[PDB]
Amino acid sequence: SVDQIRKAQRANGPATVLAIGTANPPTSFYQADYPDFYFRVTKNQHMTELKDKFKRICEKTTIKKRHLYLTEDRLNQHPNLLEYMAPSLNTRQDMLVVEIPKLGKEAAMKAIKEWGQPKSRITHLIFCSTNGVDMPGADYECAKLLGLSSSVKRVMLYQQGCHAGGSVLRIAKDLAENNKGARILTVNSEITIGIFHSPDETYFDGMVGQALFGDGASATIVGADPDKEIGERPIFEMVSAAQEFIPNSDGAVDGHLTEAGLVYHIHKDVPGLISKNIEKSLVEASDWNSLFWIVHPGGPAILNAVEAKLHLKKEKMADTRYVLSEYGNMSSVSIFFIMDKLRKRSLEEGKSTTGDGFEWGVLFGFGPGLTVETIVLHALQTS
Amino acid sequence: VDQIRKAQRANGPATVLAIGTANPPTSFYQADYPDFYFRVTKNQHMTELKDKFKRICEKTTIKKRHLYLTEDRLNQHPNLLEYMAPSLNTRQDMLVVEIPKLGKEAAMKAIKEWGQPKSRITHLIFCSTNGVDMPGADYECAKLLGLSSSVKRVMLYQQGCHAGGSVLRIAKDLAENNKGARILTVNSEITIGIFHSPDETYFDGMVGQALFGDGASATIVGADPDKEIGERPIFEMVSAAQEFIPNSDGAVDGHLTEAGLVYHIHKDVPGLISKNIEKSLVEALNPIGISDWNSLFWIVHPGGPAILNAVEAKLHLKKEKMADTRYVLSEYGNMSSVSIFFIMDKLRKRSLEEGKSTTGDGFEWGVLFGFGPGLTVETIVLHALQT
Ligand SMILES: [Cl-]
Ligand SMILES: [Cl-]
Repeated sequence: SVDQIRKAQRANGPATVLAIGTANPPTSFYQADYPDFYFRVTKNQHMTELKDKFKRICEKTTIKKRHLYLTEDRLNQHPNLLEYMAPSLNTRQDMLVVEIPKLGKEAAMKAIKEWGQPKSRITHLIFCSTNGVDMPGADYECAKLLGLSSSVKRVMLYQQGCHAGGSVLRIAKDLAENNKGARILTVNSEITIGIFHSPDETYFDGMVGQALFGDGASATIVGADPDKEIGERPIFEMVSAAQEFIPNSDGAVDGHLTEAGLVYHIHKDVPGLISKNIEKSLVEASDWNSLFWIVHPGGPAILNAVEAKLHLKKEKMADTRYVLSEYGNMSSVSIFFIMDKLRKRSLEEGKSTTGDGFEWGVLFGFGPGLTVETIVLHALQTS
Repeated sequence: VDQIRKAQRANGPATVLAIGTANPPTSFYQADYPDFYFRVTKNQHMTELKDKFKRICEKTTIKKRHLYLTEDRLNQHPNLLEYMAPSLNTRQDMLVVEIPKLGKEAAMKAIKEWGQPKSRITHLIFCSTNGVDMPGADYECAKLLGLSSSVKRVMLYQQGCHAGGSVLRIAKDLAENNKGARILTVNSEITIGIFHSPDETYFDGMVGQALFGDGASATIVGADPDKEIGERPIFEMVSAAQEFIPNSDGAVDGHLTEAGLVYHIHKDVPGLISKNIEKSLVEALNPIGISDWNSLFWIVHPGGPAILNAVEAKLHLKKEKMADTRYVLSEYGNMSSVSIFFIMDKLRKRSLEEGKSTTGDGFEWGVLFGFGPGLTVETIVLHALQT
């Protein structure tokens, strides 16, 4: 009878995205003014040559705006954040354990409101955050703040990196497709409390990270067997979710949790390693310009290397480069912002499908490994 | 797309096809642990403190634990022997190396029993409380094992002791939703991140120092097993549920600090778990009800003798139900998420040694329990197989 339960318990259709909600800390910092803010709060305005070096770094990110939790006052009250390598892991944990679930709940409510169904029908919760490891984790805190059922099956993804956007979706695919009537709440929340560092004396990776990473949170509802009779509208259908690590790049992008916070390292072979090894996962998963693209905006060098290797016209990266410009690199949250804009803009423009008129698409995540997450999406009609 | 969905979907239930376990070689017996634990921490003088710790070690009903932190190891890193001193950088330097390596040991064993080459492994779920790193231990263990570049990895960090059932619950969906999928689970719990020095006050750490032991586990989970190639089904997973007991998030804490993992375990945890065990029972058994909890076999996470007795009492379980659980607790201590895997392997092996009709002590249906911070209760209904 266990094989009878197996069919009575599984869903039938592919996992579909039923709703998307986003959030960001209120304070926005314009990239053209961040270097002047960054060197002031650290009390390094006298380092003119280092300040103009950090300006040029921020100019070349193509980022125009970023939302950050760490305001000038928060840094003023926690001086250990402004010391280069002083022990500040505890003071970082103190803000992160509280704010990670809070910003996540903020984005989760927007997704739930759009979805429109009662919270009781949420059966799973996938919470993803790079920073703020705690026991119990943010998956429990967010479920507690949202008021979900005690029976919510939770998955807590800590310290994964920027690729975890595709990971969350790849996990939600199996949970939603394998369980009849399941409605998976995904929550990605990234706040740069754990990676903030002061100006550099041989740590410009932080400067490269200070100029690139921004704060934000995202949430989706993923479920199979969408039900229009109640008002469920599927946005995209997930067709396949793959993951591979770039063989020779264990140290290309690494992150080590220390007593002075998270110390990251991003080498300059990442664009070359991705571009040279991106076509493999694509052929396994066709004319590249006949697809819509949701690429993780890890940086403009990565975007150009991907855009050049696949011979994509600028049109394909518009949604991606818009998110990078208006929010920066938000780690695993970024691809949800891009997906959200693509589908809203397609629904607004009256396109033939939710994927900018195209029927097939590809979503990318890039992170430590180097890890590449590749998800094949199926756009759906606009009413 | 709906045709791609049906064609890439597995048929039967997720099945455990192999189990492999591993521990750090150096064994430490509980009666001798106070003499050792107080010598390495330069506290041989504290006779009353050492006797107080003996009492706690005796109440654990543990006979021996396999620990990585030996006398030579703790002397290589004296900052671990320092109570609440900066040692996360030191702890991580040992965790990022050992967590994968110890996981690799158990992994190879399960792959040896499995009989298939590591070429057919499609997913790797790695779980470990300590040693958060980027890329994670899931990647390092995939690299040490030489797994496929395209393995779909899941990295569970800082979860707690229930995470053993969380792994299987995840493995259940990955194996059943993908035809041909072979999921490698790897749990690796080493007390490097939780090791602390004797403090007469810190009752939680004294409990944790006398309760937690090092160990690694690994299983092969997959649906639609191929008997002709050498795959032997052990247990079939029927239902995987999770629950958090309301208003109990302060009972079991866990804060990663600059001095390592600072955990708290309060004495109402036994009571808290026993009062709400039936709620997780009824939910996991979906619509099925049980008029006698002894009509099933049991795999309970041995968080401690007080929790085992309360669960056994609440459910009125026969002593034979906790035998495999109390054996693992006795022989290895609390290995966090790893412990239930030792119990499952003890159950299926002991069942075959006695010639039981099923791999679950002659009983067809069984329940697996994980307990952790939340309070979180992982409940998994298991199906046993014949001969
Ligand atoms: Cl469900
Ligand atoms: Cl697969």
